Amino acid sequence: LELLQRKFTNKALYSWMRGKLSAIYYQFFDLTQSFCLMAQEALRRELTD
Amino acid sequence: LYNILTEEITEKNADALFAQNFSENITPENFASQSWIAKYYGLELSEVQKYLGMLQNGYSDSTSAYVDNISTGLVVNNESKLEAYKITRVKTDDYDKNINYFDLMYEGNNQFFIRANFKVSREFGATLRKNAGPSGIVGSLSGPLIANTNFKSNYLSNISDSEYKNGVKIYAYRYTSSTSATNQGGGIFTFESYPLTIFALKLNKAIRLCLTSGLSPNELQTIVRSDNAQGIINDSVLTKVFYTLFYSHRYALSFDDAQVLNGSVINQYADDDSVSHFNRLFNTPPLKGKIFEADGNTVSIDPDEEQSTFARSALMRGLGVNSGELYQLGKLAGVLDAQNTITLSVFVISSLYRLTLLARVHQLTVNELCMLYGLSPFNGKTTASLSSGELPRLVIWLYQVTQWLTEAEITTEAIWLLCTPEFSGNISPEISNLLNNLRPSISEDMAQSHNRELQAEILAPFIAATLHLASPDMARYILLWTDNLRPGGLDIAGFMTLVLKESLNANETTQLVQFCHVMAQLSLSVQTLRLSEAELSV
Amino acid sequence: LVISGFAVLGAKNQPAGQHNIDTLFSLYRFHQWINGLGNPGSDTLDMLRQQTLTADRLASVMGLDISMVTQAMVSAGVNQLQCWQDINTVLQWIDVASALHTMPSVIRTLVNIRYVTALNKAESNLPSWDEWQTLAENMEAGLSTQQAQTLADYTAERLSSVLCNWFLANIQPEGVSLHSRDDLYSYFLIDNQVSSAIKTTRLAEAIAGIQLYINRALNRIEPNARADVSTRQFFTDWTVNNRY
Amino acid sequence: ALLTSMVQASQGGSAVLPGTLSLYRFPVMLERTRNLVAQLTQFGTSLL
Amino acid sequence: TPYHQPYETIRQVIMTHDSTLSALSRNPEVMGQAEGASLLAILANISPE
Repeated sequence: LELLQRKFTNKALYSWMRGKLSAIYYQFFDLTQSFCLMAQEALRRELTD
Repeated sequence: LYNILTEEITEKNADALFAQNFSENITPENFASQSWIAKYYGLELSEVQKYLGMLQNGYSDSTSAYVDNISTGLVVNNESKLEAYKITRVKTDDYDKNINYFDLMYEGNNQFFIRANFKVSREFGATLRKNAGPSGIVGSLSGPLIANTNFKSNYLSNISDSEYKNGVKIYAYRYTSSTSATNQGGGIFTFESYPLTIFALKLNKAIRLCLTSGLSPNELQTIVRSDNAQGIINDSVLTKVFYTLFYSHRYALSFDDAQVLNGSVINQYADDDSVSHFNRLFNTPPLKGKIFEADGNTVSIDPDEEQSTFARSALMRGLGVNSGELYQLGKLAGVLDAQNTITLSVFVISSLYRLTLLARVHQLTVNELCMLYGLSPFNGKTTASLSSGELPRLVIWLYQVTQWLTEAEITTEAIWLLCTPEFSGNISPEISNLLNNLRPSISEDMAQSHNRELQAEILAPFIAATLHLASPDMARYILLWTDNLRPGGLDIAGFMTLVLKESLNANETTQLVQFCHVMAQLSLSVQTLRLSEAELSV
Repeated sequence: LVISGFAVLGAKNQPAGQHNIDTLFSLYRFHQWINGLGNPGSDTLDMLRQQTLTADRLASVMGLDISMVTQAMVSAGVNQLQCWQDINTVLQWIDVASALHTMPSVIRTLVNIRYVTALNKAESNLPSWDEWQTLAENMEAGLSTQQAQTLADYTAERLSSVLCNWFLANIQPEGVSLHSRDDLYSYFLIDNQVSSAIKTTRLAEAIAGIQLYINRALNRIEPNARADVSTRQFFTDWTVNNRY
Repeated sequence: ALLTSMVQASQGGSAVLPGTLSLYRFPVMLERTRNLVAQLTQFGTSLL
Repeated sequence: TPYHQPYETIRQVIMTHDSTLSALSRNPEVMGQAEGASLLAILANISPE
């Protein structure tokens, strides 16, 4: 158990890593949705519908 | 032997039947001796007395007259033919205290009484019939009543011939004081009379059946009494005997319990050296007094009733259930009346005890038995109103289902949840998630298409996700099965349209939740059965 | 819990949402109940989030009896399952009733008996004699056969002691002075200090009583014995007639 | 003997705001959004 | 004396079913509704008289 706690990839590393990734994902989703919306607007203008 | 047992006996063919059934050197009068019967049938004196009792021929003054039956022959007043009569007595309401003996004697067209006493009293006694009714007076014993002395009672009259069969004949109102009187004990008396040849033939049938089956004479007597009034033997009696033996062998029950299970009433006859089944169930030991069936009074079994009656409490202690289980049994058996009252008789108590026995022998609590009966094909029918040919079917169905459940390691609660028709009626979070995830990926166009296969293919992945199914194909086949079922009148297209609504659900929520409930039941059943996809598809 | 503002969990005379040991204990009990509810439990939680939970639904879900649940709800004074506290109270009443093999109404009747110092205040609540008898019948209806036999034996012993004391205190015969239970034994020729386990027959006890009477009379313990009668042939051979 | 079970609660979804008009034609925006969503998918896989 | 027979029967039944009042101890909601003197009468033979 003591060796498991001193591991390089202990619980703390994974926790911080996935927290940072969750924040990045949360913002990137909004950015991508905005991009898709403007692409859809461009298509609507192109088709005049 | 079957032909001997089931052949009918009439007045016109009695002589021919007797000649056929016995040797030419044996006359009906030979049945007047108990020793001859014991020698002929290979029985001891006590075994014979179990059938016939004590033969009355003018013995000493007291001598008793019941061991616990009386039977003898007398010349009819109509003509010069001899008839034979047999009377059986069941003690009741504290017969052991007071009353050395209490005999009912017959003389050809009328009956009288013989009685001794334990404790001396100065006043007289009144032999009543009902519970101190205005017309219950049937005789009077003139005093003074000194203990250990014979007494006769004035040719009882206020009683009919129809009630002489299975009818009480005493409510011994004895006056301790000039104005205070009490019931000091009594008995229920049953009387039969037949011409000598017919009596001999019936005795022959009974002895042969008891010898070849192993049943006690009283067990056969109560088997045949509960089947028909005339007390004849036919196919039904033999079927009941077989079922008694089979249940005793299978469930390891006593003969009385199996006899009750087959459809007979609880036996009350005593053997003068043992305890009756009814007394063993309800009066060992008594609470403070003796509960006896001969009441007929309506008692309320409502659990929410203040000042509960002693009879109800004795009933619960006898059956080993609380008030709520007793109410459930009353509702299930159908003996309940308006205002939740039941008539205390042998029939109703026997029905309730039969239900309790059914629950016990299969290792089921009362609630589990009620649930299984609800799921059974016999639901909607009260157990009391069951034909003689249906109770064995119900018991065999119960045995088979319980055995299957034990083998397959499925609890009764699980099967209830699998096959129940009841539902909560409220939208659950799973259904809400399913609707929320399904709305964007659907449109009105495919809702109006008539190709139900395409709609099933469209809906399969989401249904699989919301039911933890293995693959979309299994979900599609479950959906098709449900559409064939049409739970609440909703096909696939109806469900599609209901999903595509902006919460405009007045009462259609009931249809939606019923559809989802049926789908969940089917998926859970398939998962528990571990059915493969190929079998389900086929 | 958090969305509802902890109104679902409820609290005992405190504002909801507090964080102390008592709320932690309540949360542990609530989670245990939810886990033990089973597969439909999630749905039940939703019914608890709103106020649509009914007694019949809870009874069917938990597998109890409808009558028992209704009686427990009436006894506990709760008429609506608003919060977890009401459910906890109902379940506690149900469990206590089941522990005594009796319905919750009898438990409420038992609790209602109070000793309030016999006036000097508002009033003291005590059931009447008939109510006492009915309550005793209801409580005794839940026993088995062996327990009933043991209770009968205990009652017999207690009644015997009480009756012996009452007779010694209130009744004196014409010319006999008796001051103890052993005096009663010697007078009535039957032992009242025995336990209920030992059995006998009427003839055997009559024989024992008469033998004891003869032994007392012969040895000049009881005075005024008839000298002439005590010289009969039967009593002369008492060395061989004293045993059956 | 005790037992445990899973519990689920109602969950909602995201909404849509009115879009805005860019300056480029359709295919360019299509390719840019395609690259962005590919990156998003990679992020999701790493998180899982 | 006094000798309240039904009271003694009730007390004996209670003691037979659950001695030491353990079942009553683990349910404070119902136990808190009983007076101390009543609980004493349950534990020890005390008739109302």
